Amino acid sequence: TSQIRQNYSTEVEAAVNRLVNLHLRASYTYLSLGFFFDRDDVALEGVGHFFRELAEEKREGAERLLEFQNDRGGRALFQDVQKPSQDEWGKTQEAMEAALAMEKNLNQALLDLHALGSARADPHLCDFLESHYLDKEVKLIKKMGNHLTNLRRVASLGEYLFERLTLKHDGDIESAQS
Amino acid sequence: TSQIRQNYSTEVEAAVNRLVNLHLRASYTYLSLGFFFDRDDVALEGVGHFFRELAEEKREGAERLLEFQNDRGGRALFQDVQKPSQDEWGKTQEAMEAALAMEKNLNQALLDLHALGSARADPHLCDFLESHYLDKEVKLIKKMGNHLTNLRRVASLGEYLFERLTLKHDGDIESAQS
Amino acid sequence: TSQIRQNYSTEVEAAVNRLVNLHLRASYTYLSLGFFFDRDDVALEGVGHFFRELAEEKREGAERLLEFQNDRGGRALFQDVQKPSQDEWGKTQEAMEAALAMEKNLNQALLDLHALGSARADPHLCDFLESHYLDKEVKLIKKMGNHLTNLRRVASLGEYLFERLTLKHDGDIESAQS
Amino acid sequence: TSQIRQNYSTEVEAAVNRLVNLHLRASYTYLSLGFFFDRDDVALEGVGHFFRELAEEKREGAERLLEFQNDRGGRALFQDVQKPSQDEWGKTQEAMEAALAMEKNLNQALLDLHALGSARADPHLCDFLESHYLDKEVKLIKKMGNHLTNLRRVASLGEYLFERLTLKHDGDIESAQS
Ligand SMILES: [Fe+3]
Ligand SMILES: [Fe+3]
Ligand SMILES: [Fe+3]
Repeated sequence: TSQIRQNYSTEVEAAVNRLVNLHLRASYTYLSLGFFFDRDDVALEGVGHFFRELAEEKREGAERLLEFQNDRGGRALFQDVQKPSQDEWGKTQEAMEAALAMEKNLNQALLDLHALGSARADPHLCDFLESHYLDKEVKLIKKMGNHLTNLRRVASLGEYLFERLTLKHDGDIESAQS
Repeated sequence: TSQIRQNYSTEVEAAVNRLVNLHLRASYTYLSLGFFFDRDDVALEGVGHFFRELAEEKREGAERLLEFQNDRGGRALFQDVQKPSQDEWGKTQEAMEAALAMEKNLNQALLDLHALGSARADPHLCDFLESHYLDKEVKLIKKMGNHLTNLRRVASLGEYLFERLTLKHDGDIESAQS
Repeated sequence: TSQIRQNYSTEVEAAVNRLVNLHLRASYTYLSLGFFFDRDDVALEGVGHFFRELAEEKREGAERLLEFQNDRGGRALFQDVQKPSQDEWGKTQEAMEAALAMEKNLNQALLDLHALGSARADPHLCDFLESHYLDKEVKLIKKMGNHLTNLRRVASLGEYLFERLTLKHDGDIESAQS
Repeated sequence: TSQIRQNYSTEVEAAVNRLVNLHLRASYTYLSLGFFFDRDDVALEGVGHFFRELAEEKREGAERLLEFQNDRGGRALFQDVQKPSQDEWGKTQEAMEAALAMEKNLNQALLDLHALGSARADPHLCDFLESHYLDKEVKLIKKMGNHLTNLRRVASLGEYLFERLTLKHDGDIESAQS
């Protein structure tokens, strides 16, 4: 009924609303992780900052899907952001596997959205995804896999050394380009 | 027969030629609108400048489709640019609805071209469209819908106030980034 | 059991966890509002940006309470961020009253936390609140009351004029000091 | 009997004098620690510099309490700064636990002073503490807890690696902002 709504199926409009809730829940989990590794009894502040500046990006990916919902004339329907899966994540390895299994699951939702959009012949949606989400997500998953193998390589002196030499070293340059 | 022609169906080559004529006719209509709101008896110079810098962009979108026709090895076939629909557009609201119904119709042609190109498996054409036309067009339609609802909100002191506070305010920053 | 936990009652640690969920839910509501006033059929982009840069600040107030939970040695317990109350907010006036009734309710929670903290003789908590939350909140409520009376004064040409002359005028200077 | 003495109970004036002696004794202990880790047979110069620039801050906290004693019209009564508890501190871990148990004990004295000051309705004293001592102390204790868990994580190659990668890395930036 919107005046600007054109070639925007309701199945896509609803599949997008379930994708913003996924991004928000994924930003909530990363927020929980980033505030778990700054606890006094873990103190892996490099990992904490990594997950923190990851929640920033996930939430930004959520509001970029909402402004796309408005540009196409859809109606944003919010749902309850379900709480993270765990409150204790454990060693950084068992946490980065719970953060990679959440990306590979969030990336699967993006691929299903792109499959749905190509099924209803929505070129603008497929372009928007291809441009803003898919490549970022495969690069993030690649980075997490690198972190995971480096963590299995130093497997807890090795975990401290990893947080100091890899994660902190990149957190320093984030604060430089920021 | 062109030496560089590769994977460029004649159905796409002809559908593109009908799309440059559409862009040219749409730039002609915007040219008529931009010189209607600078008439002495309308004097909505903000609306005039808006439609003027819109005709610039539509024409640029036409010559970007022609240089794509050359890159792919097609032959540009020009047709008579049919004159605009009206010579009197009336109040700015009834003109911005005749300018939005022309975008949503020009955007439909782009989507049909992208559907045809995906039917003949022309990835370069779909990428070219997705990159240069589709997103620009949905953003322009969104902007026009915003203008339309703001015009219905002030519905003629309100029309003058709108031209002064929205359109002129953005024309000033166009002349800044220009 | 934490090594750094000192003079940090569990009643405060739990009352803080219910305050971060309040801040997150309040940032979720403001996110819903900021993406409701950029809808094509409302197009009060000034109000949209106001609520958007308000959700930023509410969420920042949430992660500043979480890092305080870590500094004092508490354990952050996340809960389901309940979805906003409405999906349609209506005119900007009826939305700014639902955004002020949410501040005066979020400010009441801060005052109850400060009363609890003073009951258990926690000076650091009362100082943290007094410094970072209370004054910001009374200033924000004052600003919202100003907006509300200015909206009742122009009571829909007046609503457009308000969004153009008050909210947009301050959004321009936000983007300047930002 | 002082002309400027107003709302400054003698119980607070005496409790402050016992707090400057505590700060001085704590700066004496940190001075002993900072000159123990530069011994030729320990040579953890990063830890040495950490405790050294910690004694600076503790002593500064002592003379900031003395100038507050003068501003309120009290009389500074000095006592014998009792010598540090140990002359051999051992491994850096067993020293950072003797330096954290001294902070959590110095922070307890500040909280007792703030409880006494609130008992005699001395708002200026509670504000002075809340502003200058309490938050600094909880942040320092948090930092020490981080150091302690990182030291237990690398638990003596790990101790050298810690001193090199954490403590020296921050000593370099101290000498930059200094
Ligand atoms: Fe593409
Ligand atoms: Fe107080
Ligand atoms: Fe205070």
